[PDB]
Amino acid sequence: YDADVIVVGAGPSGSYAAKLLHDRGISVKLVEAKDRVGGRTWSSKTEAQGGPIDFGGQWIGETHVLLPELGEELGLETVSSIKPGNDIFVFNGQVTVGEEDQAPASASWTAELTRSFELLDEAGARLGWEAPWASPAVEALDGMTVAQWLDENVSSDEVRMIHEVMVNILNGANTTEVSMAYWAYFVHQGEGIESLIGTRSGAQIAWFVGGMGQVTELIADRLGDNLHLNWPVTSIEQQDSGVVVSSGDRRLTAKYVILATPPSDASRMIFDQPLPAKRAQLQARAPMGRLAKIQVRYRDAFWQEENLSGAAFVCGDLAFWVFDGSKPSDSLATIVGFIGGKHLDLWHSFTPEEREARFIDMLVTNIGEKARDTVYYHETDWTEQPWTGGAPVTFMPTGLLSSSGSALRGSAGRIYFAGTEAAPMWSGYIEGALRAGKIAATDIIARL
Amino acid sequence: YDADVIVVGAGPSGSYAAKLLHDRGISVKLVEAKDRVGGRTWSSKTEAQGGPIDFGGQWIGETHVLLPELGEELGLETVSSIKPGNDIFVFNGQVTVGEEDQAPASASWTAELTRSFELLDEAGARLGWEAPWASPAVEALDGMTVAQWLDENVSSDEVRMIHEVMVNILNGANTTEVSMAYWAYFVHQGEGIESLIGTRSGAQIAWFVGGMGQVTELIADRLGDNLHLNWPVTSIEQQDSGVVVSSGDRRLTAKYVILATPPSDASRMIFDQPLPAKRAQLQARAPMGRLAKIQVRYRDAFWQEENLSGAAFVCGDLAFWVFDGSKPSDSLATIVGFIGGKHLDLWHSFTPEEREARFIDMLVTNIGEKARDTVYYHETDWTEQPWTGGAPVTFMPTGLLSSSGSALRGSAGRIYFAGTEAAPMWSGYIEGALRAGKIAATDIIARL
Ligand SMILES: Cc1cc2nc3c(=O)[nH]c(=O)nc-3n(C[C@H](O)[C@H](O)[C@H](O)COP(=O)(O)OP(=O)(O)OC[C@H]3O[C@@H](n4cnc5c(N)ncnc54)[C@H](O)[C@@H]3O)c2cc1C
Ligand SMILES: Cc1cc2nc3c(=O)[nH]c(=O)nc-3n(C[C@H](O)[C@H](O)[C@H](O)COP(=O)(O)OP(=O)(O)OC[C@H]3O[C@@H](n4cnc5c(N)ncnc54)[C@H](O)[C@@H]3O)c2cc1C
Repeated sequence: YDADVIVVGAGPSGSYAAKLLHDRGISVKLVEAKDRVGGRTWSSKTEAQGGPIDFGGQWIGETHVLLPELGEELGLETVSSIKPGNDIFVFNGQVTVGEEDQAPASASWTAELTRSFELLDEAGARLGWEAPWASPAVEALDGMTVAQWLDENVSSDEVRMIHEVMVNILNGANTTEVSMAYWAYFVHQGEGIESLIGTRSGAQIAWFVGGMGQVTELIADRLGDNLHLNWPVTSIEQQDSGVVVSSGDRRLTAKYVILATPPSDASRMIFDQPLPAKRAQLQARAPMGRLAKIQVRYRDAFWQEENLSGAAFVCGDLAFWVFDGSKPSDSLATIVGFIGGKHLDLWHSFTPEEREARFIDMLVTNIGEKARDTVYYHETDWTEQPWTGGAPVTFMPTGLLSSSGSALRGSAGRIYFAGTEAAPMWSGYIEGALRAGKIAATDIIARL
Repeated sequence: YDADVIVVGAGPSGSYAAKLLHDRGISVKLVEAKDRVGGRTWSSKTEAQGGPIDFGGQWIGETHVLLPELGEELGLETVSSIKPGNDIFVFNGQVTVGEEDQAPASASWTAELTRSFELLDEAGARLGWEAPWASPAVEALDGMTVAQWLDENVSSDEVRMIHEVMVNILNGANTTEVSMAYWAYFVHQGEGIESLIGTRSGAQIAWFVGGMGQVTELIADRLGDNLHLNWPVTSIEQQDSGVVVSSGDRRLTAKYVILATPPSDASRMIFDQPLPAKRAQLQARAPMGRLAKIQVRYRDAFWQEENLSGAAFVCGDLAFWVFDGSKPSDSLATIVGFIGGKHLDLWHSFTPEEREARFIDMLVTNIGEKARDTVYYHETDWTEQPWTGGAPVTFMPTGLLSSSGSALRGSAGRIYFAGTEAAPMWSGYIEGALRAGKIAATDIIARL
């Protein structure tokens, strides 16, 4: 054998699984398709004026345990993402100012928003994170779309617009595309909707100074020539005695394989023998969402003069989730905008010059005319990255979670499923990637 | 350049495009991932006792033009598939005998079945075959499943069960999985439901003696070393003056490429530069169905003694579409059964021996105790074939046809989309594969 274990994919999940194996002195190879590690995490200390920038995922949550622990182990510093001032809600170009991070008690829609979150959380609780595919509630929820559930359960146009931007960003998909069962499950296993839409709480509370890309890069440094970049896995062969992992004519042999890729990217690989039917259907039918991350930098955080946090739920035909991404040690202030799903479909119909003009028009509504005085502007389109299907997460259409969801976790013979989609909680997030890597590495260390 | 054109995929569509280019004197290479040509067509003259057998698609339709013309050009003989006698309808093990190929006027559900076919045909005509993604009716139908359409349009259990077997076989997918827009479009562009479910009419009227695999095999012979087998395309690079098609380290260069694969199988390839957004989303999100084709042979066609055609709609938890697949030149009689979608998910939970036992028990209901005296039994599971996503066809979940469906046809720069899914009519069928290949080859001939 070339190694005891081959890990396929050097995102946070595969990188962490390889780190845990290498730390125990188990022989491991980490193979990665791209010319870099990080997967959906990606940062540069030098490419953007004003300081490090994260092109992919960057927020650390308040309940995350493995991510801050690994940050400490790799010698990274965290900084708070929390901003003072009022968040805003924008509906078709019209601004409602929040009260800190709360919808204003005076708005007609605030009471129904709270009710709509309890309904969504209740649907999630009926499925659970442990075995949603086996829930007596899953058949009915998995035969309908989020759009259909919203038609049945939400009256207020404002409440419906907030739910639409949340799904189009948090799943990168239209409410007409995503199973309500998958959405309800996804939100519950992220500790509920208020957790995932936190602007200063829940999933969004901190950053690593120097960028999130450092997590995988500092692991790659520990692994040395056990990491192979530019090594796209084309086929995986299971034998009685081990596994053969191929990239074209290049072959590596091992006792076990950890597949640390999204199900949709695993579908590109040829398996002999064929994977279990539920897993093969999961890989073919659970696509990635679509998201773009747009970042603008300014000489200073001028919105703080108006007691604006910079955080905004921008709803309508071109919907965004907007944050202040500034670190105290940066040289410039940063606004980060996300656009996904059906809103990104419209964005894709525009020229690059039209997109930048529309983005800056949107910011002028949120933070005023100083938003035109940009020092830097950048878009990362996560539908155009090779061997990454999309962003931020995998989603499922009707019928899949209830028929095939159990194949998100565990193993098939000598192939162990990692990647964030395999995590029992925090699937979709870096914390889930680490949890899924830890489970696969832990189970293989017991088999060795 | 290695050739003017590289054609990717040696199913009927690619094979036919390569043939048309070669016949016009245009230099062409045909590259195929598998160790054989044919794709979803696949036959053997010698592997099965009693005569040639088709593991993949085999029926020729009464309106098909290119397919009978090509068979004639390649020197193949056609024979009628039409069988005399009564078809049957089976509901959870209870037989209703038809009147030839008709539901009996005396059955409580026959009038409702005819009404339901008119409602389905009327939904498809609102979308049309030319540009269903542009129909005013498409967004509403594309946001709901076939199962939800059935809940609104169909009352009787028997009628609902017939529609469920039709979708699970003709799209290889559950009614809760398939967009009603997609299904309605698919059926319309196949000349309507009665055309696609014909047992002795419409899409099912003839066969090629010797097997449908002979079409691609005889084209392969004509192409000689212009065909490369075991040549899975891993990347396609578009340049100013041509394209580079790669299989690992192996490279071919041409002026133009014909992609003659299903969208889902095209998603495996890495494109530099990235395809148009609609096309990239289509390839990622239009999966293939799941189908198995089960064939049993007997000393004679004993069901004819009971004035049974051998054709049956077997409905319920384990649903099949059954035919007499006997040719006069065969030395045994053949029964052919299809199982797909959610019925095939249940079948997959059984062992190979449980499946054979259950299939023979099912045939005993349809044609009596002599069905136990098998001479030959074979299953082709079209979810276990490398570089074919499934069978019989590509399907779409909610949201896709209305957002991205236009990307089924045409071209992106020097890359021309073929494969049956690109056909303006008879998409899903061999006739469609030939039509799409003809359109791609004709447009490239004009460009050169
Ligand atoms: C714009 C954006 C914003 C996000 N925001 C956050 C956030 O703030 N906080 C958070 O926690 N999460 C966030 N996420 C999600 C987070 O990035 C992912 O959950 C996490 O990266 C998943 O890690 P992973 O290792 O499971 O998969 P990935 O990061 O997707 O890594 C998979 C790896 O597998 C490789 N691979 C694929 N196919 C092959 C093959 N055939 N051979 C070999 N290698 C292959 C890929 O190239 C890739 O490197 C965000 C994502 C994006 C893109
Ligand atoms: C069980 C079954 C029953 C059917 N019944 C009928 C019927 O009776 N009549 C009928 O008209 N239709 C029928 N069909 C459908 C019919 O078989 C298909 O419509 C037809 O074969 C489509 O032809 P195609 O060339 O578009 O695609 P395919 O036949 O799918 O061929 C695509 C080819 O591309 C190759 N390929 C994929 N990826 C790559 C890559 N990366 N590099 C290189 N090559 C690649 C594949 O290996 C394959 O050979 C049936 C299908 C099945 C499976």
